[PDB]
Amino acid sequence: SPDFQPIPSFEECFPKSTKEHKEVVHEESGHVLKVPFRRVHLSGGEPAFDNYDTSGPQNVNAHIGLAKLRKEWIDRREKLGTPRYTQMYYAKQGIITEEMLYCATREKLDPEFVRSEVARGRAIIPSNKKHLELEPMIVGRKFLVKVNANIGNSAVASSIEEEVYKVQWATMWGADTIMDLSTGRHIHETREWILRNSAVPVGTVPIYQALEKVDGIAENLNWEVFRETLIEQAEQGVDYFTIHAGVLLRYIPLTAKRLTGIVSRGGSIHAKWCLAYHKENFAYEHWDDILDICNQYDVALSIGDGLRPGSIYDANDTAQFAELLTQGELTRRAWEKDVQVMNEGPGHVPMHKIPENMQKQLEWCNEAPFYTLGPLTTDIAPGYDHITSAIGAANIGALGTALLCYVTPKEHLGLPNRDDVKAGVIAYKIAAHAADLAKQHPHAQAWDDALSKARFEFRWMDQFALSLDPMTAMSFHDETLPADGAKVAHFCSMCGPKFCSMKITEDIRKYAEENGYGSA
Amino acid sequence: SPDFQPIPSFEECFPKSTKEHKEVVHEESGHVLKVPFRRVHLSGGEPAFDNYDTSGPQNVNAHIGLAKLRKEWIDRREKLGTPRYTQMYYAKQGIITEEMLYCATREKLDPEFVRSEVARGRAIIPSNKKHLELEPMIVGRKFLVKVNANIGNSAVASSIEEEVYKVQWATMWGADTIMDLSTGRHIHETREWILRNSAVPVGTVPIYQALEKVDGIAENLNWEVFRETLIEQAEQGVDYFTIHAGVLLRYIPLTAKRLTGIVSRGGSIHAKWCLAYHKENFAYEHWDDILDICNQYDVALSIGDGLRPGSIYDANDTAQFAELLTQGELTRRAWEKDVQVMNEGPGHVPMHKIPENMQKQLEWCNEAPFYTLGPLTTDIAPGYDHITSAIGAANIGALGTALLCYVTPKEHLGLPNRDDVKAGVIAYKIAAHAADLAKQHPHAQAWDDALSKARFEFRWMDQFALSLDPMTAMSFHDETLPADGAKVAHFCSMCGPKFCSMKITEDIRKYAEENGYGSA
Ligand SMILES: Nc1ncnc2c1ncn2[C@@H]1O[C@H](CSCC[C@H](N)C(=O)O)[C@@H](O)[C@H]1O
Ligand SMILES: Nc1ncnc2c1ncn2[C@@H]1O[C@H](CSCC[C@H](N)C(=O)O)[C@@H](O)[C@H]1O
Ligand SMILES: Nc1cncn1[C@@H]1O[C@H](COP(=O)(O)O)[C@@H](O)[C@H]1O
Ligand SMILES: Nc1cncn1[C@@H]1O[C@H](COP(=O)(O)O)[C@@H](O)[C@H]1O
Ligand code: SF4
Ligand code: SF4
Ligand SMILES: [Cl-]
Ligand SMILES: [Cl-]
Ligand SMILES: [Fe+2]
Ligand SMILES: [Fe+2]
Repeated sequence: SPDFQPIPSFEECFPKSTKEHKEVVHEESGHVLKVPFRRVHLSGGEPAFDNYDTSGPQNVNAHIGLAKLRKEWIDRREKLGTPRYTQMYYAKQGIITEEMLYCATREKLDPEFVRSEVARGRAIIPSNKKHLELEPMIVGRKFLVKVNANIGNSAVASSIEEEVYKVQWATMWGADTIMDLSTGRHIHETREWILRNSAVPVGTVPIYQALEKVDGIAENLNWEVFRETLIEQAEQGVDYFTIHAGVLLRYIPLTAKRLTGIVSRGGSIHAKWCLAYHKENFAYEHWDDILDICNQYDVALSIGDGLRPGSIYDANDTAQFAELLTQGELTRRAWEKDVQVMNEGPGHVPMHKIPENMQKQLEWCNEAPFYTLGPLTTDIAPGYDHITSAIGAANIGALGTALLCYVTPKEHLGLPNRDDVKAGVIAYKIAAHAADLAKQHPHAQAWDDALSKARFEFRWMDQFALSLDPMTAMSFHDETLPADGAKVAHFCSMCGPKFCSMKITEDIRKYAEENGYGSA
Repeated sequence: SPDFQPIPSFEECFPKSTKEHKEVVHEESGHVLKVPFRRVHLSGGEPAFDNYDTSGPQNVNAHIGLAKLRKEWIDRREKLGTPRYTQMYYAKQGIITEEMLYCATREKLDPEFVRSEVARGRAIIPSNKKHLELEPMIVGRKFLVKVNANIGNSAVASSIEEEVYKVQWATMWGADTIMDLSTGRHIHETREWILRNSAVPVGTVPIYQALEKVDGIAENLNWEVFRETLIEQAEQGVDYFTIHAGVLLRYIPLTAKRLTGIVSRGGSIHAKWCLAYHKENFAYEHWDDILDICNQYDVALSIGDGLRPGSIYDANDTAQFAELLTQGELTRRAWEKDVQVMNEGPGHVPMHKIPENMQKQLEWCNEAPFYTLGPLTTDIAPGYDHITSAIGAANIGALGTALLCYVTPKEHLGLPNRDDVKAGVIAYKIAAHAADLAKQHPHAQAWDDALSKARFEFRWMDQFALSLDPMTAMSFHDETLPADGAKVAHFCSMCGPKFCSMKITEDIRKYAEENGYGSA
């Protein structure tokens, strides 16, 4: 019974917003789905602006956990009977599931389009049947670009209470998925509390706990230990597993001349084991057995990039792309068993090398969703790697990357705290939305337009309410002009009343009203 | 006699760094030039790492001002006699000036290459002969990407003391130029203190003070008022003027259907005057007279973009590109009189629209240096516009933009303070360097490689010392591991000792020492 403390309220974080749900009926089952969104209430005769909402149910006691909203969906499918439980299996049968309709509604797209994307392997809906608390979401290039927030303890830092806070906090600010990457104490328990209290998909990297199960002795890992860890985590409801099955024995020497070696945590663990025994990666060898596990729960596979580059020097090297080729093989094998797959990508990559990454992944991995860690576009600014990587994430997102794993200001320096989690999520929501705009994703610009209209019209509170982080925008403005009257002033302190360009435009257009721009 | 207060010392900001100078001789004159750089002193047998340095002379009493290092250069050229005083004039005569050699040295490139770039109009060296305190620098696509920091008061906020602090502070963190954009009290005096204490080029937007000279009544502007303002500012040493001479009367109606209208401060002032009189822009009409002024001092012209887009909605519209076409005409006219020119660019531009901006500017403006305000890649995150725009700035920098005007976290909200200035400069140094890497600019990656080598080798203090902001990186690490011993630990709190991937790689390579990767 951890001493859980509440995050700041939705209302504190998003003034003028309300949580809403769109009700739709899943016709085959008759199940009524309540698909979340937020509504930003505006002034001056503007219609309210509806936006995406990952924050999940609010004010729920963490000792009790979230409502098991998917229970009737899972129970009905079990009673009907099925050989496999994955969204890809259902999609290939021509079945539109509750999860697919929920995602279609959430994305403002057709349910058949969702089904098609999942069936062809170009989108995934990470949704383990044991994660009944989940509000379904979809990851794929044809959908909104999504953001993952990484949390979890280490042996050096944090606690159960703080990690649960961090999941609620990450999702408040826009995280679409989270991963519990705990490598310290109480791994199982920490994850249980998180899953029961997470409305978003939860991923893990099972090799971390497997290594803990053998007391940090990598040589004592093997398939059997790993298999038991997979089943344990699947039973709790983990929606996706990062598995570094492309770190093949023969690829390891390709890293010998790298500047920063193997920087992947899981990748380095597999490499250590492979070298210790001179034997092929056991997750690769047992790929089919992993697929059998995934089929029973619907755990999606996030095929790791254990040989990703950890420095600009190492970007796009032979080791990295050898693994990418194998990720594609593993992807196609998974699809033969109807297991949902995404592929993990780099890393530290300078901007001119970003296009090659997307081109090769799209081709070699048959358009499976891509899931990048950034990339960081330069190594020079630890303390600011949310910015160095927002540049790369936005770029690779624009080229088609479906899920952007965040990077916080603590990257390369220490375990992120709750403040760093917020900073990382905001930077990544910026990158993801900038990518949506670059892709001309339907209706993405409506958000920018609503805020910009409020800006031009000096509807200051509306401007703040429409932004990613309303209280930051408001407090920043108020540092110089805190008075209530300034919230309707046609200027701010940047230019002052006589040099505000939008006020000058306002006067210009007023002058032009009577007959136009043609008279003195 | 303002109450000037010192910025934190170079040593506080950059532990393990020293300010150094490379001495070179200007052969025609015999003048000895002392070209600044910094040297980062490293451990473990690494050679010291030399980097660029804009911070200028340190610990100089602002009441006294900086040494007039260029005095002998200017005096000698005056004694020789010349019809025009610009670096472009000298370059076209085949003359390598002190300024050109200084820049060549600072860029590690050949002085003839610098001369060629300036002569052809593809680079500028903003260096008014009255700014004797200036350490010369070059702006151009063939050189390091540069950053401008905007400072200055408004009628609502700040003071002379604070603005001088901000210039010293901006340059400490890497600003390559600054602009004094004051629109409040004491404009002339504020600028005088800044120029006498600035080792970097100082730009202004003369129409702001011209409008102040006529008490904010735009209708009382005219060429004569503007001309007197130009001469006043030139006499003080302003190195470049933003002049919105492309805001033509006939382009103004093209803005009528824009979401955010005319967002340029200077552009809106010119538009108001043009509409008031139904007369062509007086700066356009008197372009030749402006060139005559610039020739006598070497003031470079930064041709404004008064019709830049101020929202994603307005990006790449007819008004914006009409002005760009005119900027090209004005550029070619300026070159006929040997006046140095750069062109100002957008703005708010979504990523997919960035390439068109560069393509049209390179063609229509004959490769003159481009100088962008960002661009911001989305409107959704006021409070974080240093990040929304770092993405655009890095992108457009990669495509060839030579000078990136910073955007601080206070953009759209209020006047930036000293903290915001630092945040903006750091974000922009990231964008500029990421662009240098993307362009494969010679030796740019050496910086990333040195930091990444320190990272892999757990030379923590070296890693911090090599970064853009050493004390931030150090303090962030120390939030979880503050002990001195942690500065040599082969892990940090992110992974802890047993999950650090670089330590695992370290052990892996140690194992492989005896004979290789082929044995169990
Ligand atoms: N407990 C945790 N909380 C938040 N992020 C974590 C985490 N454990 C691992 N991560 C993420 O996983 C990464 C692996 S450790 C270092 C990886 C390396 N910097 C690289 O370039 O890939 C971390 O840097 C962090 O981004
Ligand atoms: N005194 C000052 N200090 C710092 N930046 C200034 C400044 N005066 C003007 N600026 C810069 O010039 C801009 C003009 S005012 C608003 C411009 C608008 N946001 C746009 O998209 O172009 C400011 O936003 C700021 O970026
Ligand atoms: N998204 C991504 C791409 N490459 C790595 N990651 C993420 O990085 C984390 C740690 O992975 P690893 O064990 O490979 O270092 C996990 O969150 C994983 O999804
Ligand atoms: N670099 C740039 C490109 N477009 C505008 N700017 C900068 O924006 C500021 C204000 O310009 P304006 O008067 O056009 O709003 C000046 O610093 C100018 O160089
Ligand atoms: S004063 Fe300047 S920064 Fe403030 S609202 Fe007006 S145009 Fe924007
Ligand atoms: S513990 Fe993880 S984050 Fe820290 S130095 Fe090692 S690899 Fe990097
Ligand atoms: Cl690291
Ligand atoms: Cl604004
Ligand atoms: Fe890294
Ligand atoms: Fe703007």
